[PDB]
Amino acid sequence: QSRSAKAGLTFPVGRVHRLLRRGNYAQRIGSGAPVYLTAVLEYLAAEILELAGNAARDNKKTRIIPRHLQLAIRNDDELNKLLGNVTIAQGGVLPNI
DNA sequence: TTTAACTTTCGGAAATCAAATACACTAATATTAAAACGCGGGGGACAGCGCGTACGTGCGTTTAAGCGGTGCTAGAGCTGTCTACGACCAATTGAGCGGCCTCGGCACCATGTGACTTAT
Repeated sequence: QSRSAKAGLTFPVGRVHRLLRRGNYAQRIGSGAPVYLTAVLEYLAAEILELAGNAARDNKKTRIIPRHLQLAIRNDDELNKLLGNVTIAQGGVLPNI
């Protein structure tokens, strides 16, 4: 058995734990912190990737592309607050009317 | 063949339990600095306009941009190996403010000897 396996999360929480270790965020790394934040990250990735799926459906290209990613993330009004100053590579910009 | 997760522990952390302040607010109070009603105003900001203008709008001949070979070498990234350098321990200090003391100087009772005296 593995900690990354029993976590039931895609991203390996062991990697997150040791990243927190070398990241100097504190002297001890609470074992629930990496798994919790890994799950939060996985949900946010799920948001981006269900947007990817429906953008692939809308644009008829089965595999998601950065244009679709930029368009969907810029249409995500609440998420743009998190990613306001953020910008995406090769994504262009959403059309202004 | 190399990035992990078992573990096998343990000694600082992060809970707990507690009382010591102490601070916030919920609140009376007459005052009283600013609010907010209330009418003109200037002043200005927008309606409407002429015609000048300035950036597109449109052709000719250029120019660079883009490839497309032709090296070649400067670093990429990696050093395999020697320290240095800093993280730990501790000693190696120290200074500052209480502690004892201990200086010498007073007031007071003890002790011996020089008068002298007397009854030896």
